[PDB]
Amino acid sequence: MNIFEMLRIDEGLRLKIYKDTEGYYTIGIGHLLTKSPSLNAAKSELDKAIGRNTNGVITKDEAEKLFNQDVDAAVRGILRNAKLKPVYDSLDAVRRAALINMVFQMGETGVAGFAAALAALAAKRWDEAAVNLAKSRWYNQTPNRAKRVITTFRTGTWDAYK
Ligand SMILES: [Cl-]
Ligand SMILES: [Cl-]
Repeated sequence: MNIFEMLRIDEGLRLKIYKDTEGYYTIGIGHLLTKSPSLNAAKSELDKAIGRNTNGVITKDEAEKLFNQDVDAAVRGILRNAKLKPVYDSLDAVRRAALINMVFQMGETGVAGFAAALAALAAKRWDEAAVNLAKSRWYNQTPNRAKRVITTFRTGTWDAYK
């Protein structure tokens, strides 16, 4: 298992514009296009991102390229955030993947906000981090995905994904 496989499972793959759990236009493997409620706006963003006139449909290769870029960016955002970086550096490989998953999903500003869970994670108090993590809108809104990530932090293994 790895970060790409992990996200592909949490996000799925859709080759045609769709609305994510929040009602926003997305495409591919969770690539958010826009928060605007307008499909044209979404399409326009999609075109700009792909580099061609898409008509709201992309290919698999295209979806995968957006994904790599997105994973790369989530990694780079973590490394550049004063709050996330030292946590990530302190973690083992599996757990770093769990962190990248969260950032991919919520953006780094959103994750940097879990002051308490981040401190617990850095101190290696897995169960305390897990309980805190669960007290969040994130967990209440997308509970199955949240539980998968929280378990990964708690255990340090890929069990929730096998
Ligand atoms: Cl883009
Ligand atoms: Cl969910």
